Amino acid sequence: GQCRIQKCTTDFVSLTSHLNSAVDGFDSEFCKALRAYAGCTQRTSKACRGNLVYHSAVLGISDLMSQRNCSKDGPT
Amino acid sequence: QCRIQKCTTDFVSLTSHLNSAVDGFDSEFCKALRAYAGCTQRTSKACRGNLVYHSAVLGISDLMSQRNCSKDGPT
Amino acid sequence: LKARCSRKALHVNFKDMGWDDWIIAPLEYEAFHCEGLCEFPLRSHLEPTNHAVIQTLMNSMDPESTPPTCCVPTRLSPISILFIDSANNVVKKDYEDMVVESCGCR
Amino acid sequence: KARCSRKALHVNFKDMGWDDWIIAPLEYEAFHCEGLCEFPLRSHLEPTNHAVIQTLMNSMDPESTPPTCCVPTRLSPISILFIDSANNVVKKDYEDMVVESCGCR
Ligand SMILES: *[C@@H]1O[C@H](CO)[C@@H](O)[C@H](O)[C@H]1NC(C)=O
Ligand SMILES: [Cl-]
Ligand SMILES: [Cl-]
Ligand SMILES: [Cl-]
Repeated sequence: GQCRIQKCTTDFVSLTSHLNSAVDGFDSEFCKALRAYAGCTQRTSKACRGNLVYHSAVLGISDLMSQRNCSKDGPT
Repeated sequence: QCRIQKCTTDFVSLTSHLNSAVDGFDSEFCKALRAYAGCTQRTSKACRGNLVYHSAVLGISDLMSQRNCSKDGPT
Repeated sequence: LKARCSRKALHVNFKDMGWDDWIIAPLEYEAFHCEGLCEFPLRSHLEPTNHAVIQTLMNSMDPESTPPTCCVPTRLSPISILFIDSANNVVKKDYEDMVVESCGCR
Repeated sequence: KARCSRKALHVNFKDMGWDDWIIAPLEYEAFHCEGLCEFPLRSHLEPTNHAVIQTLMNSMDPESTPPTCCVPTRLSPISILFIDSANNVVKKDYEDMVVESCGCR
């Protein structure tokens, strides 16, 4: 009902905290988590309007997906 | 009154230009440390119980030991 | 070179971030940031907590027992943002803690 | 490569020689904060608006600003029994002696 960006972030952090670039599938698992994070943040966009945590999540997610070459469409 | 901040300001002012990569760091530092030690000793009684003071005294003493700055010497 | 804890420039351009689709004004502001060494002794204007006084002491005596304290904002000020809210209305609101006014070791 | 956390930090006043004026406690757990502040900051790191923006900008361009820093965001006092200047036994709360939470600022 309200702004729920913190849930999205918690999920993303929980899902990726262990990830280490020294292991094989880092980038794929990371991109999957990023797409899920992007989707979760998108679905709470209206309630979160004006919340800098929300707006920076949206932009930081988009930027990370560009940096890590994650397709916008793909598995989560 | 506890005047530790005067001692610290002086020490920081006097060493602010010091760059560890420049050739005379330790000698100017020790003179500065010795003056800092003297200043902190002159306000010791007023500063008992003041954590900034007690930390300064111990930090100075430790640095003078670490850097082998003699107890007495130019300031 | 390794500067001591200081307030440095940090320009925030909301238009470059694409946030002008909800922010009306300002579209940029000076946020500053804090950066630099927290060394023994902490100068009075770094305004340390008792904890930071002790940690800086301990890191000076034994840099392996504890890391140094960190140069972070110790006073911040708000900026007023005019934006389009969730109800699609113009809203003026103070955003607290947006501009670094002072840096210190914590 | 640990993320911002509260870590142990034991303070021993007797080892520091402060037992000539501190009566009790002669040691306490102060804790300290240490670790990476990475985008996205979890809620419990309680960033300021400024830290939110700085972490974002450092994520997008590490050259534009450094990351935010792991520091105590909540602290608690300890009661110290000591002798003051006038040889009075004093019991005083020393504020901000114990890290209760760490966060990114
Ligand atoms: C993303 O693609 C760019 C361009 O090929 C490359 O330089 C970069 O290393 C890639 N990063 C990842 C995480 O795949
Ligand atoms: Cl992908
Ligand atoms: Cl002398
Ligand atoms: Cl305005």
